[PDB]
Amino acid sequence: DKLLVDVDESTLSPEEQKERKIMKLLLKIKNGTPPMRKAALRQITDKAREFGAGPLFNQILPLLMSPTLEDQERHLLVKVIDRILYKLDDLVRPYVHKILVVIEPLLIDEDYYARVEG
Amino acid sequence: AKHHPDLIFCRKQAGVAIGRLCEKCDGKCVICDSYVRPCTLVRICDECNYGSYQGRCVICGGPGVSDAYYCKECTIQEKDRDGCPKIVNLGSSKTDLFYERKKYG
Amino acid sequence: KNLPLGWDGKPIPYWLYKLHGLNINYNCEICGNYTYRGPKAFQRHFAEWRHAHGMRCLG
Amino acid sequence: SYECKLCLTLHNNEGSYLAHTQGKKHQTNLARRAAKEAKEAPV
Amino acid sequence: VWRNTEDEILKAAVMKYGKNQWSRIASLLHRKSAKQCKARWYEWLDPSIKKTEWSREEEEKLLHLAKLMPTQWRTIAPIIGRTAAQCLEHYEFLLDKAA
Amino acid sequence: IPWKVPGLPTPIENMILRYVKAKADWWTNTAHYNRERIRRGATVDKTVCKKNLGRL
RNA sequence: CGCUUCUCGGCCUUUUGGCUAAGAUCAAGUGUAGUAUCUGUUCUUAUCAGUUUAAUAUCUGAUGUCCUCUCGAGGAC
Ligand SMILES: [Zn+2]
Ligand SMILES: [Zn+2]
Ligand SMILES: [Zn+2]
Repeated sequence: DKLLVDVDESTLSPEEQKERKIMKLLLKIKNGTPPMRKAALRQITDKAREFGAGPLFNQILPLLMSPTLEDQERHLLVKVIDRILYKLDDLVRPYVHKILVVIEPLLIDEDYYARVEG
Repeated sequence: AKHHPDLIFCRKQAGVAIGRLCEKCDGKCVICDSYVRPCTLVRICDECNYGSYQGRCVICGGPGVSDAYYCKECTIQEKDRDGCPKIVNLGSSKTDLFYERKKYG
Repeated sequence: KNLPLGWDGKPIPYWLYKLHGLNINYNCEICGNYTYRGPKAFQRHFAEWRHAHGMRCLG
Repeated sequence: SYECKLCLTLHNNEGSYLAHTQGKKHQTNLARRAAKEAKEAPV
Repeated sequence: VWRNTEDEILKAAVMKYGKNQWSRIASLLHRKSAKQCKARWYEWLDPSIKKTEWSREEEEKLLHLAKLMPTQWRTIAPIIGRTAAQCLEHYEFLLDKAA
Repeated sequence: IPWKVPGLPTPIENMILRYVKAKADWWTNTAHYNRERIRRGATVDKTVCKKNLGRL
């Protein structure tokens, strides 16, 4: 919802909130043309440690909890969560239990590739 | 292989069980990823030949149809001594192509 | 103003001046305490006439 | 490929080359090449 | 949308070929259609498109007209010499600074 | 489309306008006539149908 | 010798056969990975100290003592 209104970046003095804003590039990852997807994915992989775990997961996991998740969207989000996991190495220690609480269902599901991913 | 650097090999001790490739992938070397001069046979790790995986395409994961060989180069530089080349990660490519399939049709 | 000239005939951008290290001064006692601006000029000067003449004056 | 001898820049397409000619890079190089040339002449 | 490269190729193609064979022209660039070329040229590219800010008198005329002939921009825009796009957005802008 | 090429010696332009007016009027009158044929059913053709459509 | 006009030689310019319904007509594969090039945009702060670098850089931080004028200034130190 935040992305609907607009406000200047400096006025977004909570520069972590600036971070959140620009993080909602997630939407571009979710819906968007293949080039949007690629560029966004590179963006996030390399700005990962710059962003930090807290924001990233606090704004990812709600998505994965969506009842209205389709297939593509899901496998996309797991792609990203994987790539950022490969950058943030330790910083996840506070966030493990959250990560499991969401990934676990992939362990028991009729899709094959979903099982192997999770 | 030399083409997707995100891929991994088993890298345990080789054994005595020969390796086999799908009809799809067949005709190539596993590492130098060429298509020529097969010299010597592949051998795979005990685990990587356990279970249902008796006779599977090392790369494609599918049905064993033929034997898997080593190019003259790889056997000249002795890249053929690193144990199971069994790829223990499926890789993004198969997943994503199947997913886009299920989407489209 | 406060930056060197070039073949264009006008001064160089201040970031180019910093990037090439032209803000760093190197002194050579053998050259009569002459000050060279930046690492490239200070590497070339060992082959330049002023340093060769200083070495010749020392025998 | 297309080269600008004034800027020492490579251009892939003919479209890229024409777009390079309208640039702060091309124009500033053209203007600097300009003023320097004018000053540089002499019973 | 249009990128400056396609734009330049358009300029050159038009000045060579004349305004009448848009099929050949659009054949040139990929992912561009003859209808689009025609539209863009007459809308933005062609030199006769006067690109400056609105005089006070021009805005007087605009406002007065758009009050005289509601929502007919392709009828108005010739009368003040700009495109329908210019007349449209700029009237929007005047209306917003007023309110 | 108003064709107006300025540098023409006016008498030459006078001629050209006389002649284009002749030809265009001929064009029209033959269009009137062919369409009356086609409406009267008199004859068929795959050209004098498309041609007359265009002119009309 | 001056003027003027005409003849020629040396030659530094453009130069497709037309009418017809502008004759008619008017193509783009997809995905995954990575690089290159353009267009675009921006740094003059002084020290010091730190971080970091091959070296800059970067990035981080703060602007001899006392009084007063308006970071500057005067003096007793
Ligand atoms: Zn090989
Ligand atoms: Zn193995
Ligand atoms: Zn296979």
